[PDB]
Amino acid sequence: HWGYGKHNGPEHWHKDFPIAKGERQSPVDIDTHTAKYDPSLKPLSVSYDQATSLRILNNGHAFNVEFDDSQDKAVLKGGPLDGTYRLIQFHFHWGSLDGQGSEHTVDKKKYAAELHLVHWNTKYGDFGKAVQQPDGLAVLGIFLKVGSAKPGLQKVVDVLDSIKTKGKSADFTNFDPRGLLPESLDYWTYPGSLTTPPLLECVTWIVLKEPISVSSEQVLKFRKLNFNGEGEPEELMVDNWRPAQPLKNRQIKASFK
Ligand SMILES: CN(C)c1nnc(CS(N)(=O)=O)s1
Ligand SMILES: [Zn+2]
Repeated sequence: HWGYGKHNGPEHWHKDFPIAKGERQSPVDIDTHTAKYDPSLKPLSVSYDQATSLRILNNGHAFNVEFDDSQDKAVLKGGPLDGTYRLIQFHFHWGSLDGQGSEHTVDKKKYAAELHLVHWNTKYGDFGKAVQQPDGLAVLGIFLKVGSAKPGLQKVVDVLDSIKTKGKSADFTNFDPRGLLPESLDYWTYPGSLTTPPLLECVTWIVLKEPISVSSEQVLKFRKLNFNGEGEPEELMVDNWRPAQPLKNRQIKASFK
């Protein structure tokens, strides 16, 4: 099935998922000189105080930290969003070397990694119904650069040993996603898609301008994860990022002047 290797990677996805060549695909290059400040944007409200993490799963592509979304506990609202969007999970994309790993790029600049916090529109009742709607999802994207350690990430880093291979999960309750955010909520926004198959075009993308810094040893531990399942030959989980896709006359708006 789909992956990130020569034979099952981004160049192959369109065959099972035709939308791969659609009109609102993600990620994209953010050309800072073409993006326009949008005064009609409301302030962004990230409300992760009551967040109820459940567990962490190696899904054979990345790792997912999952949340209880049966109530309005951790929500994204404001900005380009109408209504309330519930946090369902987060995951990362990263590279084999520090000069690559992010999905979105900024004036062609690739970061070492990128964090995605995934939310669904509560008017649709559940995630599965939301992914049938043009405004069903919102994903908050955050760039990672190598420098000082990120304290709020270490609990995640700590547990990676326990989920080395595809299909492994560990209890991951009481994790606070507020520790993964940069200081500024300045962002670019555009309408886009999931960056993995099924590549559904139901996402409002909100990409933060300010990267977080993570340590060399923190990213190294990401790169020790496996794509393969237990007892299979070792394929290091690295370079699990889709490259930038055609903007196609979409408008990237900036929240900042
Ligand atoms: C079912 N969910 C929560 C997801 N499906 N594909 C995902 C990857 S991405 N890059 O957030 O679109 S996240
Ligand atoms: Zn993602």
